[PDB]
Amino acid sequence: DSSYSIDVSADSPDRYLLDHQVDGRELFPACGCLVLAWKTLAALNGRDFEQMPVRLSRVEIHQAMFLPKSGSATVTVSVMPRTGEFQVCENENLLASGFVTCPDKDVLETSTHAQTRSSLQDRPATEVLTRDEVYRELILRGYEYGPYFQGILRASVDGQESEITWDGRWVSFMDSVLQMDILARPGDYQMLPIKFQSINIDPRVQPAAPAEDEDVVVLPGRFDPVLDIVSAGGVEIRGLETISASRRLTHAPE
Amino acid sequence: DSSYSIDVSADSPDRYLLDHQVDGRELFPACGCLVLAWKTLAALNGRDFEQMPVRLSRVEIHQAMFLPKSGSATVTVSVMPRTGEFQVCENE
Amino acid sequence: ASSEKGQDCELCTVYMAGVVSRDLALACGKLRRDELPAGMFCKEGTLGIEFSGRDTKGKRVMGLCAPPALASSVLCLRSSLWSVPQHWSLEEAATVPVAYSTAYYALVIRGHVRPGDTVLVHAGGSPVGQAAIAVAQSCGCEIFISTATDAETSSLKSMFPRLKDRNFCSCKDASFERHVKKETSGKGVDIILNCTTGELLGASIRLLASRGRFLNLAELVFSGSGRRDTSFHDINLDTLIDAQGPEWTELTSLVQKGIQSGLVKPLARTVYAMDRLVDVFKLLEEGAQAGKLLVKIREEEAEKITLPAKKTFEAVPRTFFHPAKSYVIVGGLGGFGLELAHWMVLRGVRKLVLTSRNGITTGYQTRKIAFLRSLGADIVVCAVNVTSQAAADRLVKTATDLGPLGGVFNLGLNLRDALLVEQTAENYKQTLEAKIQTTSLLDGISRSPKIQPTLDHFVMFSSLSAGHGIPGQTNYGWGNSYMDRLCEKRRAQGLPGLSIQWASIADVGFVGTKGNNVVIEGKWPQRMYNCLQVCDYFLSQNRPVVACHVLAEK
Amino acid sequence: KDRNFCSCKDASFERHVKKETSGKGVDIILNCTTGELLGASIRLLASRGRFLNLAELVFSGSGRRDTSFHDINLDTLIDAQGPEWTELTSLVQKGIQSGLVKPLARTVYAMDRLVDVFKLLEEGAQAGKLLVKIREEEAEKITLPAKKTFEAVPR
Repeated sequence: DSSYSIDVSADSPDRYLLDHQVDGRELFPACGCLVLAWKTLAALNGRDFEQMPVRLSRVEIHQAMFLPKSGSATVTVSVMPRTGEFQVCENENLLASGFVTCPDKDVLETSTHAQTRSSLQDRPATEVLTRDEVYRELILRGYEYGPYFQGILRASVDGQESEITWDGRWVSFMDSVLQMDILARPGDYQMLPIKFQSINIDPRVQPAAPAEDEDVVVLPGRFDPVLDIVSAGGVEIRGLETISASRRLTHAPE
Repeated sequence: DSSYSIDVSADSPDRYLLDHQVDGRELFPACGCLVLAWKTLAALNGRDFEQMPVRLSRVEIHQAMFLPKSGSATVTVSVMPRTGEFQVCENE
Repeated sequence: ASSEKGQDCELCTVYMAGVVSRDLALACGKLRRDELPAGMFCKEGTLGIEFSGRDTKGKRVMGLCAPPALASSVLCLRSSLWSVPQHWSLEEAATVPVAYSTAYYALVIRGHVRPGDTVLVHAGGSPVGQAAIAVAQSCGCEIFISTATDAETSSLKSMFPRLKDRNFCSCKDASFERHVKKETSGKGVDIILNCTTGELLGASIRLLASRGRFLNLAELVFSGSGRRDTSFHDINLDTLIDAQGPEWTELTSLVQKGIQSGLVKPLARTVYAMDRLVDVFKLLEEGAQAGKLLVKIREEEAEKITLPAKKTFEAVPRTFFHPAKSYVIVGGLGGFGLELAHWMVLRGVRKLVLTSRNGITTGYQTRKIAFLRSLGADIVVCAVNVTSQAAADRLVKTATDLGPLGGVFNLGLNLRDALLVEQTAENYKQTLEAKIQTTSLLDGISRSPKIQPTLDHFVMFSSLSAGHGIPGQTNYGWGNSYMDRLCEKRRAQGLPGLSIQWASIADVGFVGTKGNNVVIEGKWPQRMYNCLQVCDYFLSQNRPVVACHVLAEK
Repeated sequence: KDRNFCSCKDASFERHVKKETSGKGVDIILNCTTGELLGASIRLLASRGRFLNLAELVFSGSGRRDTSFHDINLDTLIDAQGPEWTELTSLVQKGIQSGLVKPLARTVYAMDRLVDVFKLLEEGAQAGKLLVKIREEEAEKITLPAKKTFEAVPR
């Protein structure tokens, strides 16, 4: 029960977590639960969560915690020794489950991590979406991200080739990748992730966090539709079975 | 990880556990693991293991620990809060 | 729009529309639309499959069909139609489908029940239970029923003579396991037409015998089986209905052949009046359902073959577009225009002309065009700045080459905001040529004899700046006022006419890029989907000029 | 053709099958692998697809709606010779009458080579089928099987 006490006050580091809004509600991103399970496994094995490759499988998302506007929240993590069956829950309602482990070199399977050249520039503007439009689509669906989670700099019309801005926080990067995945499946219904199949994170191959003056790092990312696998930098998300939701009008009745 | 340290010395209460022999080997009975999981759930819920009705389901037995002729052994128990998925294991 | 490109379809006038547990599962929200097979998600509704009524020329037919069956008319595929025999009033023919369809599809097509073997039918009270009983007894096997109450046991015993008193159990509690294991000598049944879930599902799985087929009508526990050679069959009739392969034709043949014999016969029915949908669905939820449940759309008539006469039904008007027509979205390539076009294509539009100034400029427009064309629609993007007769003539020529013209949704705008004290003639001309010249030309060209009888959706998007005013934006105001007055004149003179005054659309517009919270005159920037729903209501209501605004927390 | 082949050793057949079949997935998966390969194979099954498992836990959590999982254990059928066994006998005989069925690659092993035969079968380098030659065939196509004595530990 390696309890984690997140805080969302003004001066706390996790203020950025309030940027992950879904229809006018500050939902705690599933990427947050994944990172928390990652840290729990790292701690339980006497490792640091910045140099431990990890693989989360059979992951399923049950509920979405509503982050307080200002205050602190508590979320517990309970992993088993052998099977690594984690259980990220808060209070009395379970948030996410699945298995978490630490494999060897055989962790990433996409090869986009090795790639370092972008090549997305010098493409006609008619064939590249900027950040503004890429996130206009998602806000149209219903996900209204703040500046800290707007971690996509450019995308292709095919929605396959894209550029991510790595700036230290892991949750922002993972939600950027998941945003790529959501963008891969067009529509008009507020898609909600429920079940994953494999999320492999390899921090070693990932570029180091920028310093304060080194601005950001531009990381290439690709979405392979054959297996439906989204890989950017050092992460690799796969599966992403989803359900629909009935939206929630943010304003007063028209 | 509510570790239980069983002892099988002469004066210890658990000497009787050496009576459960299967072909000349003092195997730790599966009933022992069941009772240990029972006690672990009772403790985790602030109850006594003599007044708490319990139900163990989908139970599967993997290995059989060989009790020392004289000494002590360690067996850990790891149950989950919600699903109650226990895991009685020793060493590795 | 009754013509379907795929296969040949027949439009049947429903008389008695059945209701199944699937319809409740969909209406309640347990089963999401997207979970339905491709081909039923794009459909109009999603409720009701069985139906029975007169086909074209009147010959009484019955059968399953696409989802929009619980309706006053259904476009069946001509392959899912059985002729109603004599001595079978339509009140009874509505019970054979789904019930006997699933019975046969489970026991015969997949179960492959043979003379012998033991069939455990859960919930023998429900219509599927009775159909499975009839089929199983036809094959001659021993049937272990699991009725819930005691009245069901008596009713079934009185409906089937050969059934003994040892072939019944209690489904409510986990007692059927003991009875089945005791009466069958511990071997276990072979074909378990299960319909329960939870612990009862585990108990049912623990009865299956070697080479046993578990036909799950509603699996995790089953995988950990210890009977070696077995089989688990998930039976979802929706998928079969959607994908009418050879198996569907074989099933149709089986049910028809059974009907020719005395095997199949109508079950207990509970006719419910038309305006009782809420009560019908609530009762279906309760579990006290009396056998089958139907809805009486129309009373049957004496003659066994006749035209279905005429009748009018009360219903909230929706907005749908003719797939064989063509609609022009002038300035539809902007922010609003693209989303309006996507909504249109969802509602049935297949031929579009997205007109713009310069054509495709950014990548978002290209992505939207690709997506819309992926939905199966014809989008002929132009770049014709409508300012003279020739330009509008070319636009209409493109539209006609696509197909007959039906609607014109003018969405163009020009924002030369400036106070009247410092307003230039060039700004006024540039702003009015986007609304006034284009609107006048489109009106003049759409009321010509060749297009008037085919046009029904002349629409002009305006803004509240003509109703509530905006500081220093008089060009927008004059344009919007002219458009509203033109639409009022149109409605007074006949023909369609409409002018929707918006307050502020969020997301797509520049306000959305800067942030969809900025307040203007206290009008919060309205969402999109809510804007689309308001547009959906507005398109199908007889009022010339309307408005819609969202107020901001003061 | 050359497009109808993959690599079973690694989890590459999934990509090839999903790419060549346009993502619909195959229908009848006569699977014989286990472990992660079994999960990959299950994730290829299409709607109304029948997974014939010759050797299931992952399958139960399927998302293809109408499907079917068939555990195929020929031992049970051999033991319980119901009508299905007679139908199968008829099918194989009818096929034999045609040119459909035909002998496969065979590797005859002498009698006193049981340990080596079983070890090779364990290795995985098995050359097609494996047989044991109890007695040499004789010229006449119908005759008495003569006499022969075998060394065996007496029970």
